This record gives sequence, structure tokens and C-alpha cells, in this order.
Amino acid sequence: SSSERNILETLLQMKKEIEEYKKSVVSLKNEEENENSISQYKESVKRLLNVT
Amino acid sequence: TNENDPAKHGDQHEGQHYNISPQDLETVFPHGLPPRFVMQVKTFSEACLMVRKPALELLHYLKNTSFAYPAIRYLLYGEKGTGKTLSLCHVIHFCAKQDWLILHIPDAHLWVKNCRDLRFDQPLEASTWLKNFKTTNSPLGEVVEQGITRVRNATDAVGIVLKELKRQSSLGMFHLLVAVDGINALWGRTTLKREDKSPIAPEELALVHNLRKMMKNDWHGGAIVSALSQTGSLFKPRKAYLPQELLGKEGFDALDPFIPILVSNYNPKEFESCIQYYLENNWLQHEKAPTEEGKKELLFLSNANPSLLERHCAYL
Amino acid sequence: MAFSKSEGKRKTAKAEAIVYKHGSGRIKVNGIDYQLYFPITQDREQLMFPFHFVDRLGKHDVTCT
Amino acid sequence: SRYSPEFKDPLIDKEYYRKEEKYVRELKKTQLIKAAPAGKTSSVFEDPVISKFTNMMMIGGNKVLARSLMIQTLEAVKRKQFEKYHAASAEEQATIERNPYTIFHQALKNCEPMIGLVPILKGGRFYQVPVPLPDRRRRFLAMKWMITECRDKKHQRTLMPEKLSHKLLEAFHNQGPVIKRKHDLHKMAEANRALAHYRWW
Repeated sequence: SSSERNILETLLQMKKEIEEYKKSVVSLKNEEENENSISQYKESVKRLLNVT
Repeated sequence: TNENDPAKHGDQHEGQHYNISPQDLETVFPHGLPPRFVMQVKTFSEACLMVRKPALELLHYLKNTSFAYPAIRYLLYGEKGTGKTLSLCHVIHFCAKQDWLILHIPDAHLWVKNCRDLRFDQPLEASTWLKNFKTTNSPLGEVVEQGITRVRNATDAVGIVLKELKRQSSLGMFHLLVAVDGINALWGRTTLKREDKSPIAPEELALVHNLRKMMKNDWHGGAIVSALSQTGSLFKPRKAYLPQELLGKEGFDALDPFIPILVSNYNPKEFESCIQYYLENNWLQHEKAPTEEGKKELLFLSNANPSLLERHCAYL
Repeated sequence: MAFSKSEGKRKTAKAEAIVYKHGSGRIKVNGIDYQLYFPITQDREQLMFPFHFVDRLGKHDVTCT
Repeated sequence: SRYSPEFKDPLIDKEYYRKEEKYVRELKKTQLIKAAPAGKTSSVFEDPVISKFTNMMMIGGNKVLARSLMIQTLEAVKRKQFEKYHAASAEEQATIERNPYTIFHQALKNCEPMIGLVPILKGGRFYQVPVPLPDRRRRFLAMKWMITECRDKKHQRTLMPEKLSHKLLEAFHNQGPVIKRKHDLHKMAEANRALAHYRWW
């Protein structure tokens, strides 16, 4: 579902970083969730915008 | 302690408790939170909330996201406490003070409650939401009453009424700032059970499916937030706030990607300030108040919490 | 700040506590605080009795198992 | 004998130790010590009266639930007081009292039977012997009467906390079932102005 994931990401952005989000999604798919995946998700979300 | 300006806006003051609409409460959320909040307001008269850290984050996210941005899920995941509904209540109060369209809703768990016996439909949550909208404050009322009363072939009926409410394009239902308490028990494994083997999957239901679709980039207005609370969790373990593990893979994929930072709890300084205020007001009743033992017991057992402070105040 | 490691037993029970030295903050229990682990008031009093006697309320962290 | 003759209970008193005595302290030290219990936790919230009340209200060995229900009933009484004072009406602190110590004192005063009844026969017929009792036995009988009255369990509609709160509010104003039982006991004792000499102890 990387296609729809990136679509929703671009929507949140408007309505570098996309590659990082895709890699984070891949890591999520690679092995079940733990903590590093959530950390990468938080990182990508922070890189999207800039207001903490 | 108390806010120095009932008028709401870009509110800050991280700690001191604000004051919700006293007599004008009917125009904010007269029907939503359980009777716990009613008892709290009755025993404290004023209030015991505050501009929490999650509330500050929500306000900051809503500041630079006016009606241009339709909806951006500000999923605030944290620890057990940290407040997961008082922030939404404060946001609704601020929106009401700013003359913005607001319509409080009860909860998601209260909507998708368990049932003894049971493309189908359900009258429970639909009728609840419609009654809440009616009691909050053209063919609109006609179709509302129709959806409230008729619940026969309710699949297409609720679909059409939802599409109409989203296509009204006018005052009312323009930007719904829902105050859900537990939007997690929906995408993962729905509480609705199946009489046969294999429980219902998130991609099978109808009414809740359309209710979620209403939040899928619909009604282009002001930004909102869906809190994945846990105080009223159902059929889930404690501390339910994870992204995918809480809603599976596809369940979270269907959601929007956005999670900021973990939230913290109360502030000890303002908590002690409010404790001293209450002491000066004479309310603890317990004769062991005028002494360091009482303050120590408070700082220990309470640990800056609302329910524990209320219990300490209403001991005897 | 020396940190000790003790253990407690009571009617076929076991519990190892790791209380640190001076350090006002919170009494944790494997990430969970005492407030989130003892919903009862008498349990709170039992857990506080050491600090209640020593008079040092909030000055040591713990990670008891 | 489940208790070992070696191990012995401790002494939880500590407020006095804040300033012959040294010898007593050394003796207490030289004693096979034991651990303290959880039910009868002699902490700051260990009120002997309320402790005994909860112990008697204990069902199936659930002293935790008993204490929780007692605290909840006290909170409900204080909430009714607030409704009569703060919650509903305006704060009228001049004609309302929120201190349960007055209720406890009124109970200790007008809920104590000062005359016991023991069926002591002499030959082959039971005779009521009004025998005096000390303060401990009188207080114990008062507590037992209060608790067994609060635990009616026969109305088949009232709940435990509601029952307790209603009975306490009824007995507060120098009435209720406990004071009526005390009056009946006093009348029965008065009815035996001569049969008070058939006591073996």
C-alpha cells in the first residue's frame, strides 16, 4: 500500500522526504512493529512539516 | 489557578485551570462526557481542567491550518493519563467563544457499544448522533427526522443522508470538531461480533464504514483530530495508543500518517497552587489538613491527578 | 549516587526493588509509577510507610520488578 | 499451632520516636521480628473504629472492598451534605455541618448498651440476668449492633452503600434502628428489677 500511503502523505502536506517515508513503510512491512519503525514514522512526520 | 480572561483564543497558560461556559454550557457539550464530569463540576463548582500539553499541541496545529486544510489527523499518542478528552473540550470551548461552528458528539466507544443479541445496519449510534445534533442548538430537519425514525432498509438511507449532510454546503455540519474518546476500536478489530465463526472485519460493516468515510477527506473545512484515547477502551488492553499494532496493517494504512510527540501529565507546581487554593477555601474536610502530613500524603498518592485529587478532597 | 538492590518475600512471593540514591523525581516500577500500580489507598499507605517514616517523600527513583 | 513459638509480631509505633527507655528499645530490638499484614495495615489511615467497621463488613475476606465501600459511603454522605450546602444550594456554612466526627460521637453516646443479657438458668428455667459490662464490651456491642443494622439484607431492593448511608443518616439525629434497639434493651433490663442475682461469675 505504499502508493496510497504516499498519496495520503502528499495530501496531508498540501490538502527527500517521500523516499524516507517509503523506506519507513518498507521497514514497517519488514518484520512486525517494535520501536524503530515508530521512531522512523515520527521522524518522517516531523520532516514533513516544521511545527513541533 | 484561574484564567484571567474568559475570552478564548490562542490560549497558553500551561497549568492554571480555565472556566468552561458556566450557564451557557448548553451551547458547548451538555450531552457528551459521562456523569463523572457532571459530578466533578458539581463538587468543584468552577473546574479542574487546564490548557494541557496535548491541548497546546492541538491549538498550535490548528493555528496554521485554517479552513484551507480539510482534515489533518492530529493523533496524540502518549501514556495512560496525560488527558485525552479535556483538550478536545477546551478546543470546542475556544471554537464556540470564537463564534465558530461547533457541535459536540459523545464518544466512539459509546456509539459502538456491545449488544446482547443482533449488508446490515444499526440504529444505535446513528440515532445517538442525530439526537445529539438535534439537542446541541428546509429539508435538513425533514431528512434528519426521517433518519431518526425510519431504520428499515437503513443502509442506503444512512448513506444518502450522510452524503446530503456532507453536500449541504452551508452553516451547520460544515466543519465538525468531533470529540471522540477512543477512535482506535474501529480500524483494527471492530467490537461488533458475528454470530458465526470469525468475527467481523474492519472491511465488512456498513454504517460505521460510512461514518468513517465521512472523515475521509470529506466536508472541506477546518482541521480536526481523532484521539485514540483509552480511558473508555473496550475489548482492548491497557495503554492502547500504538499506530499499526493497535489497528493492524491495513487498518492504519487507511488512516492518515501523522503522529507528533508523546504527551506528559499535570504540572506539580500548578497542582500544589490549586491545592493551596482549596485549602484556603476550606474544603478538604479532613481534620488532618493543617499540617505537612496532609500535603505529603497529597503529593504522594495524588501524584498530580484529577480523580485522585477529587477522592482526597471527598474522603469522608 | 550508589543504588542498592534488595528483595522481599511474603507468603510465597518475590519482588526485587532497585531504589536509587538522592534524586527528586518519581518512584517508578519498570516504567509504571506507584500511582498507576496501586489504585488502592491502603496500598499507597503501605508503599509510602518507608518514605513516611524516613520523611524523604520524593527523593529516590526505583525500578522494582 | 500454625504460629511458631519463635517468631513474634512487631511494633509499628513510630510517632513517639522523634526526640529506662533505652533498655526498652534494646529489648524490642532483641525480639524475633515478623512482617506486618496488609489487611490490618497500621498506617496513617488506620482508624480503629473504621478499621473494625470494615473488618465486620468484610465478606469472603475482601477487606479491600470493605474499606473501599466504607470510603465511598462516606463520600456519598459528604456529597449529600454538599448538595444541601455547596453543590446545589448556596454555601450556607452557618447551618450545615460536614464533620462526621459529630456523628461518630453521637453514635458512641446513644448507641451503647450498658446492660448485658445472659440466659443463666437455676434448676430448670432460663432467667435473664442483667449483668454490668466494661467499656470495651459495651463499645464492641455498639459496633456490632450498628454493623448488623446497616447489613439488613432483607429489604430486597436497597443496595449495600445506599442501605449504609440511609441507616447512618437515620441514626444520626438521635433516632434510627440502633438507638431504638438500645432503648428496647434498657426497657428489658428495667423489666427485671429482681432477677439480677443469678450470675456465677
